[PDB]
Amino acid sequence: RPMWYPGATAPAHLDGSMLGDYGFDPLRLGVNKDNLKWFREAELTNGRWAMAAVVGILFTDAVGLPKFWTAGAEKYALDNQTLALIEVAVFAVLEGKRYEIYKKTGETGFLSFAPFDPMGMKSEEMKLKELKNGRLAMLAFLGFCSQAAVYGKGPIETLQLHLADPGHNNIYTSSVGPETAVTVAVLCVLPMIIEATKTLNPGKESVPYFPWNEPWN
Amino acid sequence: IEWYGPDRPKFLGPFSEGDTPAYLTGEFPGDYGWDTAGLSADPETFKRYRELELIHARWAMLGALGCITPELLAKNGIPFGEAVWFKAGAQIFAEGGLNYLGNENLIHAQSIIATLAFQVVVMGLAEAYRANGGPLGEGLDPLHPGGAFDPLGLADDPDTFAELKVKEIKNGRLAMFSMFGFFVQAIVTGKGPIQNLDDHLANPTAVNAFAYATKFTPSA
Amino acid sequence: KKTIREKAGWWSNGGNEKLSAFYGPDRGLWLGPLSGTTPAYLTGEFPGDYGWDSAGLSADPETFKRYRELELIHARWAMLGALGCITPELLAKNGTPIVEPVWFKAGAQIFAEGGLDYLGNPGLVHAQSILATLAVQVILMGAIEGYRVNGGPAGEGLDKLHPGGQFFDPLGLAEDPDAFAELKVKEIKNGRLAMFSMFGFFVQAIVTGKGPLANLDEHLASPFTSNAFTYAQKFTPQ
Ligand code: CHL
Ligand code: CLA
Ligand code: CLA
Ligand SMILES: CCCCCCCCCCCCCCCC(=O)OC[C@H](COP(=O)(O)OC[C@@H](O)CO)OC(=O)CCCCCCCCCCCCCCC
Ligand SMILES: CC(/C=C/C=C(C)/C=C/[C@@]12O[C@]1(C)C[C@@H](O)CC2(C)C)=C\C=C\C=C(C)\C=C\C=C(C)\C=C\[C@@]12O[C@]1(C)C[C@@H](O)CC2(C)C
Ligand SMILES: CC1=C[C@H](O)CC(C)(C)[C@H]1/C=C/C(C)=C/C=C/C(C)=C/C=C/C=C(C)/C=C/C=C(C)/C=C/C1=C(C)C[C@H](O)CC1(C)C
Ligand SMILES: CC1=C[C@H](O)CC(C)(C)[C@H]1/C=C/C(C)=C/C=C/C(C)=C/C=C/C=C(C)/C=C/C=C(C)/C=C/C1=C(C)C[C@H](O)CC1(C)C
Repeated sequence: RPMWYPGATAPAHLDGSMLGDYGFDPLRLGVNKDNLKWFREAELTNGRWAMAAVVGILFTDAVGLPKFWTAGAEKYALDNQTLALIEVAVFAVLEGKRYEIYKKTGETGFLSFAPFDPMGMKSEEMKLKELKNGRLAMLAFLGFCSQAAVYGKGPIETLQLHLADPGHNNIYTSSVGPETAVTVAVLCVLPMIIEATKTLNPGKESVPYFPWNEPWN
Repeated sequence: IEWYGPDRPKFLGPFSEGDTPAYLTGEFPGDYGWDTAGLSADPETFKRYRELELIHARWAMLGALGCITPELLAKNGIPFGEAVWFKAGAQIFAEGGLNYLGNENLIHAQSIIATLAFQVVVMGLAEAYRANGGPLGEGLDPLHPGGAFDPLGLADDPDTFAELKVKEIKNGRLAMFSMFGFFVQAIVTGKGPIQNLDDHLANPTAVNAFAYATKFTPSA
Repeated sequence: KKTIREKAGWWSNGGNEKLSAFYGPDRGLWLGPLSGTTPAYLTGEFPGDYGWDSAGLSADPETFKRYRELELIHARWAMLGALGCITPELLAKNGTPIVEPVWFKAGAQIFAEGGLDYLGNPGLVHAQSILATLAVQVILMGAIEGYRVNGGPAGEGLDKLHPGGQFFDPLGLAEDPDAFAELKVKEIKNGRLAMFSMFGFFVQAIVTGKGPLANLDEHLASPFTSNAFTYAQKFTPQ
């Protein structure tokens, strides 16, 4: 199967049993199986929320609406504390049904339909598509917020700025230019160090000595 | 369309398989399966309510025609001192009394007490005869006697009889609905039915009932 | 016979004698200790059975069933209505700019040319046509109630009053049959209270002419000063 860098060797717990498995767990956060299931569900939840948020931001910036980092400041039909209370009350029960549904199913559901699947499109191909689009949309929202904090422009306005001058209007000419250039170079040279570790210890796994890993076993 | 039996037309249409009670077999005319209130669970109460329905229906058909006709004739040229139906009774207190078609020579009624007295006498006689029979019937049906009430003979075949029963009760339910409407929209509008139709046809979107919606608000 | 903490009502899941006050022979009745001969057909099997059939209208079991369904549906509609006839006025006296929060005048908001803004916010529903509103409503409620009476996309082989699939009991509050049995009573009692209070809303409109919360406020200002007897001579025949 493909990996996160070409010719990588997955850890012992990323057996490919799960979907979207590319052997990426360098900090070994998912060596426990219960933690790994919970993290798969949290990955999918953050991804669903990020997908909805990405399309909402793209919509509100495509049309004549305030920018998404200022929309909370605008004036609405209800005051912000009443909104927060109704949101807390609704999501208590909603996420409680979702938590019960995770404890029972191990997967997602809305309230009582353990799988929320009126239209029976629950393949595992569709689970893989959900996970991949969710990772992509998590990155997309992180980028929305990041390049709306670096500039004061929305997503597609920054896109237009890039397309106006791609060589000079990019992340490496921004306020965060040098740190991102350095981290990109470090990331590109990182897999050669990882492959050195894999090469000099053929078929052996090294514990990185972290708290969550229980590396003494 | 059957009008009888289990595969009869019903009052919620396709939505009506499990709403009809067990006692509303498709035996009687107009049985669309509407007894949500369960008021006809007892067969005897059901029979009495059927009689009430049919008599109200016939009286309401006559009354619907009697409220529509004078107004039509009123604009189509004929003098009608008070054509509107909910003041047609107050003609007795006019100068010349209640002239039938406007003709001072037709009836020329002046006293409402005598009119009412004759009405009670003959209506009581007729309704008593209706209940238990008389000169036009001894042991006939309480609802469809026939004989003296079929000089034309429309319903000697049972199938024609059944379909005309359904037609009767349905025109009658229509007339009862329409007469209820006459009442409520006379109280609300204060004009006749034909004038209400004319006003609705003149401006349908701003001459409807919702124009008279804020009429009965208490407002302290 | 018990200990202090069982008297004080601790230890949930001890409920089989707590249904005795709402079901069964020796339950609470409509005149309490002054209602001896309950109708034989009010056996205490259905929720809200207080033995009240003074008029004997539910003597037939099938019309009793139909009347039970009428009662519960009226109760649910009246609960929604009692909440909806006070929510706008409360929200307006708290400061939301609703243009007519009084309930018997709330329908006349759609004839103002600014339309029927929902919470007084024009960016919201902004309905102008009462006829289009009514048409939408008729279509939707006809589908909805025809689905209610025989079945529909939300379950067909379910109970006529308490379907309780995944669409109408999505929180699963009624999976315990004893919790279900006592929640039925809570439903019907809150609903009878709401029906009585909606009759009260109707009569307090026709009589008083103000809002129900305004009536509460002017009663709490000086109760003996202002009451329903204040408006007793209002319907004087002149
Ligand atoms: C599947 C679609 C379908 C639907 C939804 C209905 C629905 C209805 N049919 Mg039916 N039918 C349908 C198909 C068919 N019907 C019939 C044949 C019949 C007949 C013969 C009859 C019916 C009747 C009825 C009504 C009985 C329920 C009722 O009384 O409402 C009660 C609920 C209300 C009245 C709520 C009000 C609705 C609206 C929103 C009112 C507006 C509110 C006001 C502003 C409030 C006023 C404020 C005041 C208080 C101040 C109801 C409207 C009966 C009828 O006409 O009675 C009225 C009737 O006699 N149908 C046939 C031929 C086989 C059908 C074919 O598919
Ligand atoms: C899929 C996500 C995605 C996409 C399509 C873009 C696209 C863009 N970004 Mg954004 N960005 C992202 C994620 C993304 N970014 C994230 C996660 C961050 C946080 C680190 C940022 C932070 C950021 C800043 C601070 C700036 C941009 C800028 C730009 C523009 C120039 C490209 C550049 O220098 O950025 C390179 C982006 C990175 C190094 C961040 C990581 C990007 C990951 C690796 C995804 C790469 C793309 C992916 C593999 C495939 C794309 C899918 C599809 C759309 C084709 C371009 C419109 C610049 C701009 O607006 O110029 C006018 C700018 O100043 N971005
Ligand atoms: C079939 C019988 C029938 C007919 C032909 C009419 C016709 C009319 N009525 Mg009358 N009415 C009827 C029955 C009828 N009504 C009944 C039973 C009631 C008692 C609830 C009323 C109460 C009533 C009042 C209080 C008023 C009218 C008025 C009117 C006129 C305007 C229409 C209107 O406001 O709608 C109102 C209609 C109703 C309140 C209920 C009737 C139900 C109909 C027959 C079913 C729906 C059919 C419709 C085409 C579908 C619309 C779908 C969607 C928009 C809801 C119009 C001439 C108004 C008037 O005089 O304007 C000049 C007026 O003020 N009517
Ligand atoms: C960015 C900032 C810097 C981040 C550094 C890294 C963060 C580490 C996050 C650890 C997540 C939890 C680990 C899961 C736990 C886990 O995986 O257990 C693994 C390990 C112990 O293993 P056990 O033998 O208990 O495991 C057996 C069980 O797993 C059952 O088999 O954890 C520890 O040794 C203790 C770690 C405590 C870590 C929390 C310390 C709290 C720090 C905050 C202090 C605040 C002080 C001020 C208060 C006002
Ligand atoms: C990016 C992201 C997560 C990235 C995680 C990564 C890379 C994890 C990497 C690793 O862990 C692994 C894999 C393995 C480990 O061994 C190694 C590391 C490296 C540690 C999550 C985003 C998660 C993003 C989410 C959940 C976004 C939700 C967005 C919402 C709700 C937006 C809401 C709004 O924006 C709108 C819609 C409109 C506005 O007007 C109003 C508001 C409210 C502002
Ligand atoms: C079915 C069902 C079912 C469920 O179960 C329950 C329920 C719901 C209850 C049910 C329902 C019911 C109903 C709806 C009913 C209705 C009724 C009516 C409307 C009647 C009318 C009714 C009506 C009627 C009679 C009418 C009549 C009429 C008349 C006489 C008239 C007279 C007159 C005229 C000509 C005019 C002139 O100038 C004068 C006068 C003298 C005035
Ligand atoms: C038991 C018994 C016994 C013996 O034997 C006999 C007898 C006596 C007969 C019996 C009794 C009975 C009774 C008492 C009854 C009652 C009823 C009621 C009250 C109802 C209500 C009922 C009520 C109801 C439904 C209500 C409803 C409501 C609603 C919908 C609402 C709506 C609305 C709102 C929100 C507001 C807005 O703005 C408007 C409107 C539109 C207005």
